[PDB]
Parts: sequence; structure tokens; C-alpha cells
Amino acid sequence: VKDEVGIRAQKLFQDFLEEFKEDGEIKYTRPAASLESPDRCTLEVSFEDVEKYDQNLATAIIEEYYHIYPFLCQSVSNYVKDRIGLKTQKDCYVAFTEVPTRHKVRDLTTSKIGTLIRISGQVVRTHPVHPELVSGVFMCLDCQTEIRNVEQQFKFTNPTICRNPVCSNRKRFMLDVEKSLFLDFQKIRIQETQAELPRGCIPRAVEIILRSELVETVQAGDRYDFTGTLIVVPDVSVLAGVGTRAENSSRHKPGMRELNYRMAFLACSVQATTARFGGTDLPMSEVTAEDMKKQMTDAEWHKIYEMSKDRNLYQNLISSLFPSIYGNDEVKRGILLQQFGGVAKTTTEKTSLRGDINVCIVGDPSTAKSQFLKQVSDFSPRAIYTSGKASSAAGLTAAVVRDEESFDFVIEAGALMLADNGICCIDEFDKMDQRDQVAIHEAMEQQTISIARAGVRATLNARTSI
Amino acid sequence: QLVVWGTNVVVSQCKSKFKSFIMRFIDPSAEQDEISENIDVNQPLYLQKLEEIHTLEEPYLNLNCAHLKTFDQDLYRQLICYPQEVIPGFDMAINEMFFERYPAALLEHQIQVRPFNADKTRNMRSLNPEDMDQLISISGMVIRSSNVIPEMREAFFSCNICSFSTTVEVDRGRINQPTLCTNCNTNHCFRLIHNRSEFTDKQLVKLQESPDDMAAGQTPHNVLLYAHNDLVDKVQPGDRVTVTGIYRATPLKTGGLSSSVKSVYKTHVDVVHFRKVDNKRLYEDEEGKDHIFPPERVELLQLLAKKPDIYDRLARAIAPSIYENDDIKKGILLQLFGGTKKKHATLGRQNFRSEIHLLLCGDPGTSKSQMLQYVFNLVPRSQYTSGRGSSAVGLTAYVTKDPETRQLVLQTGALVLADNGVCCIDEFDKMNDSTRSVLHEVMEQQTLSIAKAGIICQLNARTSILAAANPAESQWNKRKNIIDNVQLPHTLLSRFDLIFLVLDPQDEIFDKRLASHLVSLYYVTRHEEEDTMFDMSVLRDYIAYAREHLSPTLSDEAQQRLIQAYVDMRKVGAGRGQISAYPRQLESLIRLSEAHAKVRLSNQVELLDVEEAWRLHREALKQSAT
DNA sequence: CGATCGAT
DNA sequence: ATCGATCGTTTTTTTTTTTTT
Ligand SMILES: Nc1ncnc2c1ncn2[C@@H]1O[C@H](COP(=O)(O)OP(=O)(O)O)[C@@H](O)[C@H]1O
Ligand SMILES: Nc1ncnc2c1ncn2[C@@H]1O[C@H](COP(=O)(O)OP(=O)(O)O)[C@@H](O)[C@H]1O
Repeated sequence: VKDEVGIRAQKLFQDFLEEFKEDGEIKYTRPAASLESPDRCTLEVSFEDVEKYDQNLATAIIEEYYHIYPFLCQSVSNYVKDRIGLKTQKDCYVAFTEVPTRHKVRDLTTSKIGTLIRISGQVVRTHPVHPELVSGVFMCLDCQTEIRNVEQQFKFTNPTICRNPVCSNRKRFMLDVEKSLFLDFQKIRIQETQAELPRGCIPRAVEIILRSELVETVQAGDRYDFTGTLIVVPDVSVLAGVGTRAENSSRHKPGMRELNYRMAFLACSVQATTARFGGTDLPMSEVTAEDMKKQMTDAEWHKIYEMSKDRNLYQNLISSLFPSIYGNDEVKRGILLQQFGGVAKTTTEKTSLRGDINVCIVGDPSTAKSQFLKQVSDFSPRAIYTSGKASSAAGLTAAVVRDEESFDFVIEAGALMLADNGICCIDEFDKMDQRDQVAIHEAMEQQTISIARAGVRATLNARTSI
Repeated sequence: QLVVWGTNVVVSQCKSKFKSFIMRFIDPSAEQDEISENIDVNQPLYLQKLEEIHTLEEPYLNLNCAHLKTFDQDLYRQLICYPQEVIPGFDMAINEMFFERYPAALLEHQIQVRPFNADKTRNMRSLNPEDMDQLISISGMVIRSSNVIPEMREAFFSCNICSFSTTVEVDRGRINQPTLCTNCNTNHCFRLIHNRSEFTDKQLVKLQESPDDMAAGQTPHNVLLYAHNDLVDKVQPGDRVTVTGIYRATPLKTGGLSSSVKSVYKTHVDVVHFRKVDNKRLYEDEEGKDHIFPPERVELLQLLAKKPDIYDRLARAIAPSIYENDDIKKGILLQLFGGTKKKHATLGRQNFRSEIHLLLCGDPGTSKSQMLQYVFNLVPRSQYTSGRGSSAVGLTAYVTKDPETRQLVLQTGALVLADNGVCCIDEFDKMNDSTRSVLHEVMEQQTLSIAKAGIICQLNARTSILAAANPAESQWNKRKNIIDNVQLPHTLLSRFDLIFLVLDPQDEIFDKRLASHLVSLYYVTRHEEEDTMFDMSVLRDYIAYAREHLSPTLSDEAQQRLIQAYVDMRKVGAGRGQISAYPRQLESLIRLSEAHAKVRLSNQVELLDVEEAWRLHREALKQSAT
């Protein structure tokens, strides 16, 4: 058998990181240790570390991956067995990283298969969860049906010959959805790189699939880093492929399916970068590893006490975010209170009580009232800005449709409307038409709003200030 | 005594005669034929080219049959009728030619052979039965660039007992198997899997016939082609390209529920070779790596920089022949040398690009549309749209169905392809308010954040203007300034940096000079490299190279003049319904300044740029003293 | 064009 | 078990009216 070298390779990789892996420590045992209780079966592995200890299995890896891939799961099980009293429930999801090379939609051939390469793009026209019971139990009809075998191939075939008997070899048993092997994925599409925008041809799009742990964490407007698992796609039927056709005409001595395969692509790693914020228990650049209410929520108390104690820090902070700016010193102290919290009471079922406050700017022309806020989109989280006429009243509403795509009437979102606990300010409040204006007339105060003419029980809500 | 069944060929004849022909070769196809010429090579071009290519070690030759005319055309004809039987022998001759070149060379990376040049057949319209296995070559216009597809010749196999894990490939369409693969005793049945096996790429695209070689007043009936590995996406759409191939006929399946077969064989051409035809006259694209210049050109570039005449030279080299009142072409040239890069990777704050924004506006007399139709044949990111060519969504979100996915997709735009570029634009006062409230967003923030039911985006978009706006009038009305003549608001009209005004030249006289000279320009249909020394490309890298290695910096020079004179520059508070001076002007002044220091390549500040800036201003800021 | 089904 | 004679087998379309904002 071919990949027994890969077996021993990741075996003794385990056996090394069974000892230390990094400075008397291991980076992929405590993830596995957290795994041991629920047994969720996802562990990313550094690709650098193959070159560290295994001495360039990368080229042993990055071509015959698709065939080698399954053996990594057996390797995973062999890892978990060594110290845990183990059953073979264990599985292998991977979310690979620490990989250098970054190729795009153009270097595509028959020669690109079984790799781990990292690739980006865009996210469009997403699509939902759609499960899969890939496996089950199936053989002849009478008694000899206990079948946890390898029957989980994409091309699925109930028909199996026999295990114990001479019995039916096309008449199958019935099915198992109870104690067998199942899993999940979804399916979405991707457009050409906006970092690679040439002329001429279209945005050639790729098909894409996601395993368990990858799921519902892709999203429109985001670039990525995939695996390089380009496929032979177990397709079923297609037209225009009028090449030569073949099939095994067996030995002469004294079923058919037309063959035209198409392409798609699969991936088992993501770093949805440019879309990552982190609240306060994330250790930042400047921290103080201390004890606190939570991990890093205020473990820099060692200074934040000081930044909460001075009678000077009021004015200093008023001057600690307008270094490049000079004007009055009243909005320079008031505007932060818009970003600063409100009331946050703990009280009755009377009605929603609000924390936020309305806020304004007026001024004569060319006073850099814009530059106050041009940065604020770059500043706060949740709080991205554009203008109101920067879109239509498909800013407040969605784009009103009168053609059939899914159920022929869709207004279920907007542009103001997705600013939950961030502000999406606007400019030019004087010449804008009196539609969103009277919408805001109550949408700011009574943050619980409705529409008609296309309503799926229309009840939406504003959340922030202005 | 050996030849294929339905043929009259023999392979040793063709290979031997081609080998003798290349040996009987001193580049005679243009050293004996073009004997007036003499390539200084009294050696075959072919062993010379195996040297040129194995010294380069970048394989994949090409041939042409004009070389192969002078030899006995028995090779030529029996390559015509049997090209699938005579082509690869040329590659075998190449295989021995390696040995002629080098014995131990890379004798495993293989060479193409791409002949052509018998003649145009005629054109697509007029074909016959007999031209089915022959040599054809026409061209026209392109439709598409479609996606690529593998194609097998083999499978992968498996087993249960001892793991008979094997393969076997295809001849073309007929395969064998035991009850196993590598069968011994038949311990199981045959296991076949379909992935870990042999594949080949190829792809098909559709192609037209549309030069003016038309059945005139007829739509061009179009052709079709496949592709093969080394010719796959050899061309992108909207090109005219030559074809070299062999006609290829194919049945159609009657019905489909059964295996019946229809009378009409469909025909296409296979692929040997094509001729991608390039026409990029204007100032070329922006890869950066594939454009680097030599030091010898840097000599001439800094030579150009060594002229104080350079302040006017390139502005004078803007027009091909136009010699009236170019006094703005200096103001053009600050965008020719398209702006400075005052980056904001420094503080993370306030992101003030050296935004350069100027438009031309005036009467119809000025050749704004035609000048700038030619300047479309200058600008690297040349665009040309205008009022009522495309809507706001005609600039962005070209969203609709895609039968490639069998689904609809979120899709394309216009401006984000033209970052840093220009679109020559006219008829500005033509659009709905839907557009032109986008331009406020970009002209004032140079941004975009988008929200639709599908994808929601915060992209990046940013570039500089050219435009050729017009009024609601035919002539700019005397005693009614463009302060209101062109159709815009009260101080948004004032908002622009400065639009260097245009208008008809109010002087009857000067018509005759150029009505005669620049008609004689046509009458001769050529130019002269007079004092207007039109550089072939010596102008074009001072354009190109001077976007990148330059970083204007301010020490003390080009700032302080209006930093004094702002007293009366902001005594402007007085005025009834007017528009006046504002403290955005100097931003534009610094930007102009670093721009004009781009010319002269002054890494530190230029001071004269202020003086031409003040000139630029007060030549066209006193157009409304009223 | 496929599976059923009968006998040799 | 083997062969042969038995059984049963079918798929193709694009566009016009009133309605709602
Ligand atoms: N105190 C200041 N700090 C920084 N920039 C300023 C200040 N005062 C004025 N400016 C400049 O003045 C310009 C004001 O233009 P802006 O007010 O945005 O135009 P509008 O009046 O149309 O909003 C800005 O570009 C800004 O850089
Ligand atoms: N210097 C020049 N060189 C060549 N053509 C000129 C020149 N000056 C004027 N023209 C002519 O004037 C006409 C200008 O019309 P055009 O600019 O296209 O109208 P609009 O101003 O609406 O764009 C063109 O047809 C052009 O041939």
C-alpha cells in the first residue's frame, strides 16, 4: 500500500509531540485535550511544523493529499488513543494554515489536485445548510446486515454483494439512520479576486463547499484562504461533451453512463481576514497579564485605574483623539458621550428603555464637520457610515422587487437597519426627501418599526444614535 | 511498402525530407528568398533556434509552411491531406535535432510544431465536403473566453483481498477488464474509482467571421473551436485572431432515449496554432514588473528633466498637430503626470490623498469630445463614457442570471476597475439625480459602502477626473456666468478645485491657418519630427517611470505665500449670493505643488509650482468678478 | 435496452 | 449453470394580461 509512509510519518509526528513539541509544550494536545470531552474532531495543524520535524513532507503532502487525507484521520485516531481509553467515534476535520503560497483563479489545470493552497475572493449569493447521512447499513435481506463498512462514497450505491452468506447481491436490506455515520456541509459561490482585477474576461467564479466547523461563518464581503483540494467531481450528466467515450469491455472467453465530468472546488481552511475585531478579553498589543472579572476585560487595570482616576484625563482624552484637528472644545467632549454608554438599568416589563442619545452637527461650510466623522467609520466597531443618498430608500428599506426569484416580493433589510449597536451616520440632512425623514421621525425614538405592501410581519428596530 | 489504410503516406519520407530541409537551411526562407536581406546566420534557423531556446530552455517552437515551399512539396501536400499523420514527424525531427544541438539536453520537455501559410481558404461562408481533412485559416471577431474542462484516459482501481490496486488507460474509447484488475483467481469483482487517474485539460470557445470581408449587409455566420493544453485561454475576448486547423465532423444523437444517429454530422476545426493580434498604441498597462526600463532610457529621461523647457515640452507634445492656445496643457500635465502619492499609512488618520480633480467646460467648438476621444488612446486606464451612456447601476452591480452556475450571482461594476484612472466624459448636465449624488460621495470621500439584499460591501474606489461638461445652452450666455449657465447649485458650483474654463475663440481670423495647415496634414497623411520632436517612447517612460520612484517633500518652499496672504484671501466674507475663497484651496495648492514637483523630479519641494499655481488660479478665478 | 424466466 | 426467448420501454413548450408603486 502506498501511504504507509504517511502513516508512520504522522505516527512519529505524534510520538514526538507526544513528548514536547515546542519548548516542553505542545500546541496540538490541549486543543485535543479540550476536544476529549465533547469529541468534536477539528484540529488545525501548522504546515510549517511538517518542515520543522518531518523534514519536507510538504512535497510528500501537497500533491497526493486527497488520497493521503483519509490516512490523517486514522493518524488522528491513533493520536487520541495513546492516552485516552478510546473508541473509534473519533474523526478528522482540519482547518489548515501556516501555508505560504497564494494562487488565484487562473492557474487551473489537471495538475493542480491534492494540494492545500490558500486562496481568497468574494462571497456572493450564499446558500443554506443541507445535511447528509452519507452512511448507513445495507446488504442482503435475511439476517446478515451489520454494515458500518466503507459505503460513504459520493457516488452512492445501495447495491452490495454479500458479507457472510451466498445471498442476494442486488436485493438490499433496508436503511439505517440511527447508529451510523453522518455529517453536514453547505454550498456557496465566489467571484474573482478584487486584489486581482484585470481586463477583458469575466469574474470567473468557483464552486465551494465547507465542512462542519467551517459553517455559517462565511458571509458576503469577505476574503479567505482555502485548501487546494481541487476535485474529480462525481457528476452524473451533462451536455456538449462529445469527446471519445470508453468503458471496460471485459475478457471474451468461449452499467453504461455517459462520461463528461465538470469542475468545482472544495476547501478545508478559512481565515476570514479583514473581518475580525475581538472585544476586550482578547489580549491586544498593549496588555497587562493580570487577574480580573474576566481574562483581559480590564486586566490592564494596572493603568486603566489611572486612566479612570485623574481629574485631568477628561481634558486629556478630549485631546487624545483630535491631534490632527482643532476647533471648539465642546463637541470634542460631548461627541464621545454618543460613543460612551448611557443608562443600562435593570428594571421592569414596562417597555424598552433606551441607552443612546441623539447627536447633531451644524456649521458653516468648510469647517471639517465631515472629517470629524470620515474617520469614525475607521474608528468604532459595528458603526460603519455612508450617506443616505449614497443609496436609495433601499438604504432604510431593501431594494423593492417585483419579479419572481424566490417568492416575488422581498424587502427584509436595509442600510440604516443593519447598524446594531453601532452608528451609521449620514450627511446632508436638509435636502433629502421626506420619506426616510418621516421614517426616522419615529425610528429613532420608538425603535420598533413596521412597513406594509410586502410585510413578513414587519417588525424591525433601530439600535443606535446619529 | 508501409502506409496507413486509407492513405498514401509514409512517415520516414516526411521526417527525412523535413530533416534534410532543415539541414538544407541557412535561414534560406529569408536569406535565399529575401536574398537582398541577409540574416547573418549561414546555419539553419532550426538548430539556431534550438540553441536560442535551449540556451533559454523555454520550449514550444513554431513553424510556417512558407519555409516548406521551396523543398519538395510532396511533404507539403501529404501534410495537407494527412496533417494528423505528418505533423508529429516534424516533432520527431526536432527530437533528433536536440541531439544535433546537445546530446544530454532536456530531452523530455517536448516541442510543438505550429505550421501555417498555404493561403486563406476564402472565408467561412463558402465551404465544401472535400475540405474535411485539410488546412484552413480565416479570422474575424471573438465572442467569449469560457471555462476549462478535464478529460480522462484512465481510471484508478481497488480490491478487497491483498489490495490489487491498479490502473489501465484508454486507447480512445474501448477498454478491457478481467473480473478484477490485475486479476488472479478473481478474489472479488472489479473495483473502479474515478479520481486518482489520468486527465487532460481542453476548452472550447466560439468565434466569428467579421472583418469588412463581409457578405455586406449580412450577419456573420460564426464558427467554433476546441482548444488543447498549451493553447488554452491563449486569448481574451474582443480580439481578432488567425486560425490553423483541420476540419472535424461529428454525428449527432437522434432521439436520446435510444442510440440512433442523425444524418447531419456537425463540423468544427481542431487546433494547431493561432495568431494573437495586439494593438496597444496608447500608454501601456500597469503590471510594474513587466515594464521596468533600462538605464540608457534613464539617460534620456533625466535629459528631458534637464530642460526648463520641459515645463512646456510635454504639454506641447500633448496634441499631435493642434497649435492653438495650449495654455491649459500645462494644467493638463499635472494630471498627465498623474498626481502625487501622499500616503496615509503614517497615522491611520484623515486619509487625505493628493486628490486631483479638474474638468473642462465650454462651447461645442472646442474638440473636448474628440481631443479626449484621442486621449482615450492615451490614458493607461482610458475610459470613455458620458451623460447617458450608463446609469449609476450602469456603473456598478451588473447583476443578473448566470447559466454557468445555473444560478444568478452578485456581479460587476465600472469604476472599481478604473482605480487611479480616468474616463474622458462629456455631457455632464444630462444625468438623473440618482447619479451625480454618487459623485459627491467619491469626489469628497473617494469611497463606497454598499447594501443590497444579496452581498453587502465596503469596497475601495478612487481615481481622478477628466470630463467635458456642457451647459443647458448652445453658447455660454454673455453676462451670465457658468456660476449659473451650466445647471448646478449655489456654492457646489464653487466647490470644485478649479475648472479651467473653455469657450469658443472669439476671433474670426485664425481659422484659415489651421483650416489649411491641418487639412494639408491630411493631404500629406504623414507628419514631420520638427521642433515638436514627437518621441516614440522617450516621452512615454517619463510618463510611466515617474509614477513610482518619487516622493515630493516639503522643507520650507512652496507653502508660505498664501500662509501670509490669507488676510485678503479671507476678507471674502462679504458678498450677496456670491461664492468666494475657502480654506480648502490650499489643500489643492499643496497637491498641485507636489504634482508640479513630480515634473522636474524634485524629491524635495519645488517652489516655482506655487507661481504656476497662482497663475493657474487667477487666470480663471477672475471669470466672475461681475 | 433492460430484467424476468424457462429449460438444457 | 448456462443460454436464449420472455417480459416491458417513450418525451416537448415561451410568452401575454392585469397589477402595484
Ligand atoms: N480644525 C481643522 N482641522 C483639520 N482640518 C480642517 C480644520 N478646519 C478646516 N479643515 C479643513 O477644511 C475642510 C472642510 O471641508 P468640509 O467642511 O468637509 O466641506 P463641507 O463644508 O462641504 O463639509 C476639510 O478638508 C478640512 O481638512
Ligand atoms: N484643434 C483641433 N484639432 C482637431 N479638430 C478640432 C480642433 N478644434 C476643433 N476641432 C473640431 O471641432 C469639433 C468639436 O466638436 P466636439 O468637441 O466633439 O463637440 P463637444 O464640444 O460637444 O464635444 C470636432 O469635430 C473637431 O474636429
